[PDB]
Amino acid sequence: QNIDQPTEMTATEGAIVQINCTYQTSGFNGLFWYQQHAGEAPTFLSYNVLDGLEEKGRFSSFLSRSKGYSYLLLKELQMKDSASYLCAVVDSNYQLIWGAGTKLIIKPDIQNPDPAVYQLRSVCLFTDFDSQTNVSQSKDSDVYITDKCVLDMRSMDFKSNSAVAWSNDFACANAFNNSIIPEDTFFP
Amino acid sequence: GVTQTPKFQVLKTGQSMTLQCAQDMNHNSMYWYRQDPGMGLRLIYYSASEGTTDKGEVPNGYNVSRLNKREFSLRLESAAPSQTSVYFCASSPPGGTDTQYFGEGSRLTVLEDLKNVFPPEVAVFEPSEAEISHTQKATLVCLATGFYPDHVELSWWVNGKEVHSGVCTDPQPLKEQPALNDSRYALSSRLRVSATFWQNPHFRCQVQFYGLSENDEWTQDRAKPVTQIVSAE
Amino acid sequence: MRTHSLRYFRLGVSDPIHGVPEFISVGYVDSHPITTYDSVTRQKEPRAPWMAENLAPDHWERYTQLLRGWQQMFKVELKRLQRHYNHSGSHTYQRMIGCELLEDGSTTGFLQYAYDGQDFLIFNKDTLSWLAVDNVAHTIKQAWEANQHELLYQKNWLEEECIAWLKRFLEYGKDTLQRTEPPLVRVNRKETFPGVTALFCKAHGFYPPEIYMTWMKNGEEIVQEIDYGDILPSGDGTYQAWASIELLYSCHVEHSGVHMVLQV
Amino acid sequence: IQRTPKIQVYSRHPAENGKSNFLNCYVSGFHPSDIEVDLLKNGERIEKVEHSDLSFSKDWSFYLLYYTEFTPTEKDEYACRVNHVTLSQPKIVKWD
Ligand SMILES: *[C@@H](C)/C=N/c1c(NC[C@H](O)[C@H](O)[C@H](O)CO)[nH]c(=O)[nH]c1=O
Repeated sequence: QNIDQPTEMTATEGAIVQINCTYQTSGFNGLFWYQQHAGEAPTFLSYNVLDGLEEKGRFSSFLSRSKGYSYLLLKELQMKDSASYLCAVVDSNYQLIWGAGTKLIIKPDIQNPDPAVYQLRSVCLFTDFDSQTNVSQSKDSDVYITDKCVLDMRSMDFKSNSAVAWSNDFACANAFNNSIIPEDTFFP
Repeated sequence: GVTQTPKFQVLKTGQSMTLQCAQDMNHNSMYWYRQDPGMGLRLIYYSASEGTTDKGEVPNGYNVSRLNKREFSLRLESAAPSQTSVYFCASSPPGGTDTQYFGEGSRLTVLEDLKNVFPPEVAVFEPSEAEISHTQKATLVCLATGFYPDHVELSWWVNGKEVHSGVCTDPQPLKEQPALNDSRYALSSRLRVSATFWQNPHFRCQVQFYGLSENDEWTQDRAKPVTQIVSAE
Repeated sequence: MRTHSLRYFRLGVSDPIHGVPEFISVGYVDSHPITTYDSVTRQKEPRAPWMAENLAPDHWERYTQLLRGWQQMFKVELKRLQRHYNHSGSHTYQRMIGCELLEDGSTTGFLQYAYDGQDFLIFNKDTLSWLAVDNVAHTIKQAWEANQHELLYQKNWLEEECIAWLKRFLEYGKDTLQRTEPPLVRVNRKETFPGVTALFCKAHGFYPPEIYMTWMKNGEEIVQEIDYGDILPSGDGTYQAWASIELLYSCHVEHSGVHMVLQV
Repeated sequence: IQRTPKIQVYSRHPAENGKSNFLNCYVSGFHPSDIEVDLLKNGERIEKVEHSDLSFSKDWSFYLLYYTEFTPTEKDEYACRVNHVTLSQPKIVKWD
């Protein structure tokens, strides 16, 4: 019948996140959790059929048959945990009814923020701002603005945020005027 | 595990198409699902065992063949725009609660005509001199623009080897004409490295576009928008 | 309520003689067959009208596909036992799954396998283990116990899912299953061999099949031997039975909360 | 280990001559499943005979019910003829 999950969840890197799943079904023959990375196949995470919490590394899945509820708990959150988490329930007719999924977004812990807008050679780069700032879409039809994306320089243990803006009467000093950019933003 | 083909396909409204799926795990039960934004995987057709098939939740516009113990193919007879989706093949033993093992997926796009199919234009933008001096780091930006449909795979290659550290490509592309239905796409990615790494005399941004094939008929004066690799260095 | 039970059986025969299905699977609610599937029909069909009238085509369609897959596994599992035993020719494999919903509200569940009509493996839901009767059973046991997910799934099916189905089917066929048809009991007396009087207590026309009958001397259980008759289907959904002794005697009959005494 | 069938021939209602009844033959406790049941009136097989589908026991053996409408007479001699693997020749069990 019905499987219900949050559409999207956001937690900070290193923290704990609980993805909830409630079902209204005709019978119960177990509950699955699958991980699905953007543009990849879903891969199994857990299967629960009896009441309890089963641990498997940093991921632990819990079930309450009476409460018709389950959770997937993610500990010591990593950037790599950013994926869609699919809840699925086997009913009385052994049909797998899948939930729409929960997109998990991981805000990186930005140690020393350094907001700035650099011009790269026709393209503008808003970078090094802390995970708390949001990048708004373009106003004009000729200016194209992308949303924030987290990069990891593994070697240097350095995570950063970035948004790109490009167009063909356009400048970097005006490029992100629709977005609430930090007052300390560096404009060279 | 589970092998499905093709990863991407462009079809004109009315064209026939067969997705293939094979598994060498000795699985009896096989499944064909369709993943669409905002909803959980929807079963099209399933095969409980060799010698049997049955309609799933959304079987209209499709047929299936369980050729043997390993093969289960999905047939789109007259492709419709409503069939633009991502198809997953799955397999499991026949208990009824046995874990399902999934194929890589199959991006299928059904268009009224192929006159808007366009490969990307790929441009690399060298790091800002102000970034290098202020952060002691260098960000290279890449741009795949004007492509249609959304069948691309953007990757960086540093000194012949592909990289993943300091790489970040947009999860969803950008509609270059948001008010248009046939809107073409734009996509960015960044590659960040130490200033000293950028200062040593390479860096290539590679985009794999998945378009038409030899079997696809081409009338237009412009170049056949085939499956190809567009690059910038 | 009274004690009702839900169970399904599977039968697999290797090298079957012409006109014998390779696979058969039949479901019961107490003494009543509710469902049927075999390798010839390849369809799960009802065996009771209250099953047909209350279960939508969707059920029959889904369970046919599951049974088609379950059929094939049965054939494989039997080929694997025969290989382990170094057996050739025709051999049987059986399964019995089910649950009991007692009068007091408590429940039982069971899952057992046989090979050549003899106990092979017996599931213990309380410890999640398989009791193996020999080394071939032991090899299978080690493999089945290696999938803990499956054992928990069966414990849940037997404890939770099975009982729900039984309660569902019990409402579907209440007019049949929960009915009481009292027995018609008679006592017959006859001088058999010279000096031997034989008293018979014959009961018939009763539903449910469970009936208690005994002979008592002066209201105290016979010190002697009683011969017992099998509870038998009359053919009309009612049962018949008997109890007899040699020669103050009385026949006692307990059936569905009513106690009968027939003095001689 | 093959178990030979237990054959029980009886009437639905206490029998009385000249009164319509039903002659039953309960074949049970046999293993394997392959069985052949026929009801006979003076040695000849009764063509109009209804029966239950093969049934299953907790002990792994099988059972069947074969029946037919009949009016018992002093002259008429009824029987149940069963054949199983355990039987060297079909077993004819006469009704009492
Ligand atoms: C119609 C409901 C028929 N069911 C059926 C079953 N069902 C019991 C249970 O779901 C199953 O045996 C296992 O747990 C599956 O791995 N069992 C059976 O053997 N025969 C049937 O027709």
